[PDB]
Amino acid sequence: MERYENLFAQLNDRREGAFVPFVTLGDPGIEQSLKIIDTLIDAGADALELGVPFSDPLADGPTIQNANLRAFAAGVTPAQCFEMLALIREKHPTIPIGLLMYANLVFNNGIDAFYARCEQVGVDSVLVADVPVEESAPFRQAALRHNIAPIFICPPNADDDLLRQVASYGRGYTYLLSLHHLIEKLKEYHAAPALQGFGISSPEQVSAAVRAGAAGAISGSAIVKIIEKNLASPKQMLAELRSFVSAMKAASR
Amino acid sequence: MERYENLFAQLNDRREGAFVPFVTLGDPGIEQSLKIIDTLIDAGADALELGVPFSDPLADGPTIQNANLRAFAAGVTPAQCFEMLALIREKHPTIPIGLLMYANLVFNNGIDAFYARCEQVGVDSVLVADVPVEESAPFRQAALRHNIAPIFICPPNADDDLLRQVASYGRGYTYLLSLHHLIEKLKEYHAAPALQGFGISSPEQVSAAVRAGAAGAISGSAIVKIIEKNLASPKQMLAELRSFVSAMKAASR
Amino acid sequence: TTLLNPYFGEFGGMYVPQILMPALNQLEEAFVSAQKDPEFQAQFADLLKNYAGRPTALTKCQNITAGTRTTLYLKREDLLHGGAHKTNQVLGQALLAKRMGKSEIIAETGAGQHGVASALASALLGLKCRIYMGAKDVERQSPNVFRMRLMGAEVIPVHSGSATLKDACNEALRDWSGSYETAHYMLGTAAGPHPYPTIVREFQRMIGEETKAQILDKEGRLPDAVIACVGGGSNAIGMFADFINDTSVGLIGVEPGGHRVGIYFGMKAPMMQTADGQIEESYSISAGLDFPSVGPQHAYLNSIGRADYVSITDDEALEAFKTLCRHEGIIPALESSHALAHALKMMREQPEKEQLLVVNLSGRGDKDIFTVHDILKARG
Amino acid sequence: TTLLNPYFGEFGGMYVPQILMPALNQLEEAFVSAQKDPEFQAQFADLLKNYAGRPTALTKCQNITAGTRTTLYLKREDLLHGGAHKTNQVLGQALLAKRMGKSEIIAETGAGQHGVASALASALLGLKCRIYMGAKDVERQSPNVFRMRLMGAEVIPVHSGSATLKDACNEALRDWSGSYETAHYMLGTAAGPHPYPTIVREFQRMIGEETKAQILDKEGRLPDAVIACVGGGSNAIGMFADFINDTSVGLIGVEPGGHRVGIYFGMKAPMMQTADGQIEESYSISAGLDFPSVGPQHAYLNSIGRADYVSITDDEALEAFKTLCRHEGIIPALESSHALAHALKMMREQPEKEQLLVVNLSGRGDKDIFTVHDILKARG
Ligand SMILES: CC(C)[C@H](NC(=O)Cc1c[nH]c2ccccc12)C(=O)O
Ligand SMILES: CC(C)[C@H](NC(=O)Cc1c[nH]c2ccccc12)C(=O)O
Ligand SMILES: *Cc1c(COP(=O)(O)O)cnc(C)c1O
Ligand SMILES: *Cc1c(COP(=O)(O)O)cnc(C)c1O
Repeated sequence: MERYENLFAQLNDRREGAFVPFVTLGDPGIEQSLKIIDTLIDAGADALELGVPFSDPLADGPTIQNANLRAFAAGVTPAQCFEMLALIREKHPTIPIGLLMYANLVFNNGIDAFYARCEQVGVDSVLVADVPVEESAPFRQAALRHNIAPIFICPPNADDDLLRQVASYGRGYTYLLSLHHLIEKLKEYHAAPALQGFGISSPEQVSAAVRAGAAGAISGSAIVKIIEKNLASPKQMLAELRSFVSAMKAASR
Repeated sequence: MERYENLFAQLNDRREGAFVPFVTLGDPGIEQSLKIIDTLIDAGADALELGVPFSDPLADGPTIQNANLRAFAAGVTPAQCFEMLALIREKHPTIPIGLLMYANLVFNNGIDAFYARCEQVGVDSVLVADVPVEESAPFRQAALRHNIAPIFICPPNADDDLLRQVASYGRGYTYLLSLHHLIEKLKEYHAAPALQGFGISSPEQVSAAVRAGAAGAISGSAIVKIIEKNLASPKQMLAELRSFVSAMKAASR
Repeated sequence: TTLLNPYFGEFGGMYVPQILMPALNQLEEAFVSAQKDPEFQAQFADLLKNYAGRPTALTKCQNITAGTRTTLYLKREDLLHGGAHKTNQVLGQALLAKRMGKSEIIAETGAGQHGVASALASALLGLKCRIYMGAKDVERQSPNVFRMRLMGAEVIPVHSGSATLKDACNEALRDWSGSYETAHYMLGTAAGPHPYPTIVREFQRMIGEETKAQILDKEGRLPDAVIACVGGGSNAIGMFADFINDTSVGLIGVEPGGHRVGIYFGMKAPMMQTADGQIEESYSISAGLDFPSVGPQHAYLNSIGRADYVSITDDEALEAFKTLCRHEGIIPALESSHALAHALKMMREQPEKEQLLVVNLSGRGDKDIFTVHDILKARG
Repeated sequence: TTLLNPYFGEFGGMYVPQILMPALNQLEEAFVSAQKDPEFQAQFADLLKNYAGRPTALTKCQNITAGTRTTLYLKREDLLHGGAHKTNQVLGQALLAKRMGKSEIIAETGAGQHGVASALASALLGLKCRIYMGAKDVERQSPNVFRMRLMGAEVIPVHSGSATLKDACNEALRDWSGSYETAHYMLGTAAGPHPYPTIVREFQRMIGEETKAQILDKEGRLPDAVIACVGGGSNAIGMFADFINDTSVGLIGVEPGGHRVGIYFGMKAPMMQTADGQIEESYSISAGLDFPSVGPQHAYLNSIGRADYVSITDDEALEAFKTLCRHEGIIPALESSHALAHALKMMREQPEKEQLLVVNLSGRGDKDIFTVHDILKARG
C-alpha cells in the first residue's frame, strides 16, 4: 500500500492541500466514534489521524485529555481500538489512516507485533510521540518491515541536523508542529510532505499552511471540542462536524 | 513567750507525750476551719500545726493537696490566714502554734517582715519545708529576732553532721520525719524535743512514738481525711474529729 | 548525539518528545562541564557542609545486635537539613540550574517530600519554584503544602485526570517544554530520561563515599554488605556507587512488598503495569516508596548480578520502625524502616554469622507518626 | 557543704527539703568526678559525634542581610538528633546517671520537647524512663506523648491540681525523694537547685565552643554579638559560656514578650509571681519559652552588666519565622525565632552599622507548623 503517495499526487493534480482531522478512538463511545469518523470522511476529510487511549499522555493538553477519559470510561480497550481500525478500513479503502501513539503501548506485546497488527487492520502510519529520532531505530525498522510509515515530529526548535534526520527517516508525511523556512529546508532534503499540526482551528489557518508550502493541516482540538460541547445532541454534533470539516476542507484550495 | 518549753515541762510532769494535729487553714472554709480547730483543741490537742495555702507545695502528697485546693477555692488569702491565727491565739493563750510554710511566701514581703507578722499574731514556730539547714541562716536569724522558734526536719536518711546541726539550730521542737537511735542521738546533743510526723494515723502509733523516746506525734493526713470524707455533714465531721483526737491523745500516756 | 551513554546495558535512554531533546542535551552538557569545574565543586561542597550539615554520622547499634555476631551501623541521612537524603541532590541540581542561567525551578511531588526539598533549595539559591501536585495528594498532605508555601514556592494543585502524581508529573513536562530556556525541571529520583539517572547518582554519591571512609576508620575493613531501600532508587545508588568496584561488598536494594520491562517516565525500565500495558500504581505503607518503576542503573546492576533486590512488607517495616525507636531512640522514616527490617532478618535468621552491615537510614520518621498511630489504633 | 559554690552572686542555692540534700550532694560529687575523667570525656564525645551529629553547621545568611552592613550566621542546633539543643545535655546527664549506677531516669515536661529528649537518651543508654506530664498538657500534645512511648518511656499523666507542669514537676520530686538511689532526676534547663544550673551549662557549652572556632575560621575575628533565646536559659548559657571572658563580645538573651526575686523551683531567682507571692504562668506563642523564672547564672550576668536581656513579641517572632523560611529555606522553632527577630531588628534599625552577629538557632520549627497555620487562618 502507498496511500499517502497517492493522496498527495492526487491533491497536487488538483492544486489542493490535505485537510486531516484528528479524534480519539472510542470517544465518546465505540459506536458514536464510528459515526463521528464516518461523518468526518463524508464531509471531505482527506486522511485521518487517530489516537489510542493511554494511561499517561505526556504530549497532550485538555480537550484531549478529556477525550481519553471519556474513552477509558466507556470501557475501550486497545483490542476494540483495532477492530474499529479494521472496519474503518473495510469501509474506506483509499483514505490514509494514521495513528498517534505513545511508546509503552507499542512496546508492550512486542514492537514487531504492534506493527504487524496495524498492517493487518490496514493502518498506514504511526507516530510515536515520546520517541525522539535519536532513539527511533527499532520502531522505524519494525514499521517499515510491515509496510507502515514511521512518522516524525519536526519541532519549531529544529536545527539542521534534525531536519536532515527527519527527512531521511520519515515516510508518508512529516508532522510540522506549530515556518516557511522550515518548510523549504524539508523540501530541499526531499522529506515526506509536511502536514502542519497544533492549533489549527479556523479556515484561514489551513490556507495559510498551504500557501506557505505545507502539503496540508491536521486539526484535533477543534474537532474534539465540537464533540465535548455536544455530548447530548448527537444529531447536532454530527451536523456541526460536517459544517466544520466542509469549510476547513474548502480552505485547502 | 516560751510556749513549747512550758507544754513539754508540763506533759513530762504528767509522764505524757504531746498529740499535735495538723490542718490547712481555711479548709474547707474560713469559718468552718475555725470551728474544726477549736474542736481539735477541745478534744485534747496539745499544740497545733497549721499550713498556709501555697501555689506549689512540693513537700506534699494528696489528701493534703486537696485541702489546699479547697482552700484557694473558698478564696483564702495569706492575709485572712493571719487574722485567723490572731483569733486562734486570742481564744487559746497557752497552746503552742506552729506553721508549716514554703519558702516563697516567707521571702515575698521580706523575711524579716513575715516573722514580724507571726510574732504579732502570736505564732510560736515556723518550719520552712524547702529550706535545708545548710541554707537556713537568714530564716533562723529572722525567726529568733522575733521570738519565733525555727523548726527543722530531721530525716530518716540523716547522718551525724546533720543531727548535730539540727540540734544546734532548731528551737521549740524537732520535726522527726517517718527511729529509736535517731531519737537518742538527738537527745545526746540536747536538740529540741522530737515530735514524730508523717504517717501517724492510729493510737498505737502515738504510743509507739512516746515509748521510743519522742516527746510526741504530729497527725495531719488522718485529720484532713476526716474533713474530706465529711464535707456535707459538718456535725458528724466535728463529732468524728472529737472522737479521733480524744483517742489519739489518750494513747499518749 | 550525547556526550555520555544514555543507557545502562539495555535500560535507560531518553524517551521524551523531540521538542525536549535540546533541554536534555543542554543539561547533560552543563553537568559534564560542572563535574570538571573546581569552582562548581567548591560551591556544592560549601552548601553541603555549611548548609545541609554534611558529613553525616555513621552510628553503631549494639543495643540491637546484642547476642548475635552482626555489627550494624546506620548512615545518618535522617540528620541532614530537611530530614532526608533528597536535600543532597536538589542542592546540586539547583546550582546547575544557576550555571545554565536559569531563574526558575519546576518540580512534581506525590506526598510532598520532594516538593519540600525542591522548595528549600530554590529559596536558598534565589530561584522561583513552581511545584506540581495531584489534587488528591494535595488534600491529604496539608502540612507539606504549607511548608512549601512558607518557603516561597507556588504549589499548583492539579485537577485533571486521576488528579494524582501521574497527572502532576505530566503537567510539569508540558510546562518545561515551553520554558526550558529559563526554568530547570528538578527530578526527584535516579530515574527518568538521561541525563537524570546519572546526575542524581553523582549528586547522592557522597553518601557511600563518606560511609566507606567512616567504616575504614572505625572497623579497619569494608562492610560485608550495604543495604538501602528503593523507590526510584536515589538513596540506594548514592550509598552503592562507591562500593560497586569493591567486589566483596554485598549491595542489597529493598523494595516495598506492601500487604516487566516497558518504556515510561522517559526511560526503558522494569515497570508495574497491566496486561494491556497501562502503568499501575504501587502500594506501600510508606508513600515514599510508591514508584511504579525503578532507575535503569538498578535494573542493570540486578541483570548482571552485582546487586540483589529483595522485598519487605508493611508489617515487617513497622516492626523495624518500633525496634529502632525503642532500642536506639531514633525515629526512622518508614521508607528506610524497610531497609533496616531486612538487615534485622539477616541478623535474626542467622544469629551466629559474623557480618558487618550498613544500613542507609535515608530519613527520620517524625512525618510518619500519624500513619503509624492510625495503624496501631485500627488493629487494637 | 558542697564542693562548688551553689550561688551565682546572690542567685541560685539549693532550696529543697532536707531529704533531697544527699541526692544533690551525690550528683555534684559525681559531676565533679566525671569532669576530670578522660574516659567520661571520651564517652560523652563519642555520643555527641557519632550519635547526635556534632559538630553542628554555622550557616551564613546573605539573602537576609543583603543591602545592610550586618553579616549574620546561625549556629545550627536544629540539625542535632532530635531537632533541638536539649539532646546535648540529656546525653551528658544520662551518662552521669550511669556513673552513679542508676538504672532509672525521671523527668517532667510541658509541651513534650524535654520529655522526647529524655526518652531518646534513656533508650540509648539502656535506662528505664518515667516522664511526668500535666494531664492538660497530655491531651494537647498527642504526637509528643506517642513519640515518648515509641521510645519505651512511661508517660504518667498527672491528674491532680491544675494538672499542668506545676503539678507534674512536683510529682517528679516526690518520686525522686524515695528513689534517688536508683533513679536520676533529669532536669530540662539551666535552672533549679545546685548543681543543675552548673551541670546544664557545662553539658551545652560545646555550642559556644564550636561557634568560637567556626567563626575564627570563617571570618578571622570574634562576633560583635551572640544572640540566643531564653526560657530557663540552657541554649543561651551554652552559646554564651565560652565567650564570657571575651569582653568585646556582646551576649544578648531574648525572652518572650507574648501579646521580681523569689525562691522557687529550688533556687533564688527573678520570678513571675503575684502580689501575694504565688508563682504565675508565663505566656508565649511558643510553649517552650513559658518559664516563670530564669536560671541564676543569667540573673547574675544581667546584675553585673555582662549580658543584656531583651524581649520580642509573638508577632515579631512569627515575622522572623516567615523570613527565615522564605529567604533561607530553614524552618526555625518558634522559640529560636524570638532570637532571630532580635538580630533582624538590630540589622534593620541600623542598616549601615557594621556588625558580625551569631544567632543560636536552638531548634527546627516542623513542630510549630500547626500553630503557625492556625494563627495565619484566625487572622485571614
Ligand atoms: C490533537 C492534535 C494532534 C494536536 N495536538 C498537538 O499537535 C500536539 C500533540 C500532543 N501530543 C501529541 C502526540 C502526537 C502528535 C502531536 C501531539 C492538536 O489539535 O492540538
Ligand atoms: C501533713 C503532715 C505535716 C504530714 N505530712 C508529712 O509529714 C510530710 C510533709 C509534706 N510536706 C511537709 C512540710 C512540712 C513538714 C512535713 C511535710 C502528714 O500527716 O502526712
Ligand atoms: C524519597 C525518599 C525515599 C525514596 O526515594 P529514592 O529515590 O529511592 O531514594 C526513601 N527514603 C526517604 C526517607 C525518602 O525521603
Ligand atoms: C527547650 C527549648 C528552648 C528553651 O529552653 P532553654 O533552656 O532556654 O534553652 C528554646 N528553644 C528550643 C528549640 C527548645 O527546644
